Amino acid sequence: IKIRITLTSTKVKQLENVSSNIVKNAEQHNLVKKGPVRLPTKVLKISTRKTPNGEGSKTWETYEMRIHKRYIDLEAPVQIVKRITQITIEPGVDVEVVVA
Amino acid sequence: ENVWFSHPRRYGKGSRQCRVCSSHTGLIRKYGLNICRQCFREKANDIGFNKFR
Amino acid sequence: RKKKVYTTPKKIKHKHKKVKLAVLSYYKVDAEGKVTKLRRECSNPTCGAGVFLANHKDRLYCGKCHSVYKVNA
Amino acid sequence: LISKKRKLVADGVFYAELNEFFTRELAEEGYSGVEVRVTPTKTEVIIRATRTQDVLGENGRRINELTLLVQKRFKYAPGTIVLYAERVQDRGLSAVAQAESMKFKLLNGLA
Amino acid sequence: MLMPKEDRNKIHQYLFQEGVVVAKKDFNQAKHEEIDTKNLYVIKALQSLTSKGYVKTQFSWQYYYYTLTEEGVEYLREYLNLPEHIVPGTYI
RNA sequence: GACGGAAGGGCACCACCAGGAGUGGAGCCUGCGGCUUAAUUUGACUCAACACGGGGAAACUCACCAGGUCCAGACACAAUAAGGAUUGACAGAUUGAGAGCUCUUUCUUGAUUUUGUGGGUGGUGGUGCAUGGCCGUUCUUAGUUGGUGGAGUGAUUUGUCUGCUUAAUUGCGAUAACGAACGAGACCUUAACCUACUAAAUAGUGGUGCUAGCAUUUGCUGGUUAUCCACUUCUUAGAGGGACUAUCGGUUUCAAGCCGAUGGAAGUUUGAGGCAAUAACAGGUCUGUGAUGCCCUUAGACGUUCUGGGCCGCACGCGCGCUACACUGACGGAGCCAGCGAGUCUAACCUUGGCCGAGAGGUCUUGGUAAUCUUGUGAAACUCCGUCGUGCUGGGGAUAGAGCAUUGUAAUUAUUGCUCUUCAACGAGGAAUUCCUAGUAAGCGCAAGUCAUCAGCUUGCGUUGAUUACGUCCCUGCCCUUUGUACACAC
Repeated sequence: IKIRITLTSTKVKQLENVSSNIVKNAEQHNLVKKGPVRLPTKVLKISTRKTPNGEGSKTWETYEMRIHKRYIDLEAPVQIVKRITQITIEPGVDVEVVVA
Repeated sequence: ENVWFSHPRRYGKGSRQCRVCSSHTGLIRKYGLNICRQCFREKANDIGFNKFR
Repeated sequence: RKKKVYTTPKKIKHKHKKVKLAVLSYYKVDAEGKVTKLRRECSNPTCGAGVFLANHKDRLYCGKCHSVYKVNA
Repeated sequence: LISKKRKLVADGVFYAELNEFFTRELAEEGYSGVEVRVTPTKTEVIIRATRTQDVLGENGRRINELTLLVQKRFKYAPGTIVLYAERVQDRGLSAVAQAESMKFKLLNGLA
Repeated sequence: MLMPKEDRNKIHQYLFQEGVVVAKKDFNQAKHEEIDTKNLYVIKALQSLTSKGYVKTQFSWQYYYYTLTEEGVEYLREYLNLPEHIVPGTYI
């Protein structure tokens, strides 16, 4: 009943195939929807000195994390959303569903 | 006695400690990961913090 | 450090190691009859008359209540 | 509830904590690797290990203790956290397992 | 040490009920969850139990994980005088 | 092999050549040396220490200096030892101390218990002239090593090299070498082209009713969110395709290559990075840790803590730095810009609002787990009109004082932000030295890091944006070859 399924993972291929198979399931089961809305890749930059001590040249490195976010809105029945939650589940992608 | 720890530690590096080696100095607090910098260097390879640039 | 004389006086003040004294706590002697009570105890409702009242000098103090007790019995 | 960035950073730090625990104690039980399966109200964690029959314990007691530790730590209902143990072919494809093997060999006293 | 038998038995009964004791290496706080006794007393008692040899210790980022032993659970059981197969900490 | 004030060849704006910005000179925030007491805790001292220990520290961080407890001998035994230990309790003398650790004394759960016998725990006590790991450096150059074969008695040598190009033992090629490996290159992220393929009530493009204004006459701005549509031309993910010197002209046993004309996106690998071979330094690191070999405390300990301080102390010398030494100005009023990035669940961040005010200050939820909100981040120099005009002066902002409040229960050796003030050195700085070939030197700023409070620092991003260079081995460095050597911890 007016729910939103979003995916906030960092495994890009798992996210891609999850979105693909979810789209295929929705189209083959004839549920009208708009395409997966895709958010800008959020980059987390954390800069750290290499040396544990204070010595050496003032060298630096930047550890980076990437985040890809997708979301789709579903208006689908209770039994079918139970089916979608319990099946077509693919690990590696942190997928959560809220309402409105 | 009840005055063993009277002096507060609600701010400063008295509170902030590393979650791996209990470091107080060099504690990078960002994103709420609460580990020291060298521990972050060591554990980035295994956690999934990967160097590209 | 390795060069320290600690000019403050020697303070070897190890507490008493329970010097073995004689027996104590004589209330009263009532031979061949009903036994009475002495050494006035606490009357606090939570106590069951087990608190040795702090009869120091014209002043008492309770044991069950660890913080506040102002009486003069 | 809380922010997704902090959420996945805690995911990483919990992964690091569990990997450190496993490599600290399950090492002599031939521990090689772990992967976390996230499911609604379920946390499946997989372990491909070399000495599976001796890491298992007599009737799953050690696996029960590993489970119920994190269960009581994060107030999980029993069964919600579940860890599975398998054995992978070609045990030489495990740098950590070989590391712990010759690590024990040194404390044994081999050349 | 001088540490109450009440919370000594409290720690022992938690040991029996769960089979593992979690203790963050955060002493000098004296406020454990669900227990009003000193957490440093709790940790010292559990560590003494380990030294006398009935429970194994792990640090794991200063978190004092503990785990009962084949003889440790038996010793606690025999102290508590519980019927056979009543409620072991590693049951399922 | 090393070195040569030995030769040849090939390279480098951590080198120069023509320059630009500079610093060194002034003030003032930072670190080191020296000076000081009880201390001003230590690491390191050319590149490769000196805004570096992510060290922007008020009372932990605090490793140092004054004072104040328990001793945690975890684990068993010899001796007091329920005719009862052991810590622990209310008051004046003592101590900031309402911590009996003691002086006039009255005890509630209580055999873990006092010395030693053995052994343990902690340590930001050392040792990096014991380590691991992480670095930095050798080394931003291209070098390194087997198998087999050849050479020499042997250490070893060839392979791994004449000549040409490249950034490159990159290759062409010659050839007692053939066959392999690593490094390099390949490799991956970032930025630059598509008006094309799948997708955007977290926004618009294009049409109407609510529309209001300029206005009446035929155009522009926006809001009206179950108020009706096609798409992404502006915020985006992807087999995505594409620069491989593509085509052509010149030089080269015209082989590899180099210099020129261009639609095409760039024709110096299209740029900027990560990772980066073999060997080594006695280079940093025991101050990142319940990591250690060897010495230190084992009980008036260096073991965890409390109140004050201290690392900010200043006669002096140095090191990135910010503002400067005025007219391209200083100040005053009007017109507008994006990006890296962060932001509150068992706690309270970023703060959108009405208001009381010169400013800084003071309220309840509406906004936000974050393409929706903070944030068109309306930022800074920047464009138009204005005052002053060469006086150390309206330039320069600092050394003094007076005030107003969020921080911290605690500012004080101004923490901080505003108003008045002060008007100090400084008139572009000697010898001497740092960055630089494109959106880059530089000038302006913004977000994050350490944030209770505090950036003049760092990590990145964005705006405005230049003449300079297409060469060299002259100074300083790198590699290779030849060569000399009485060097070999190696000039």
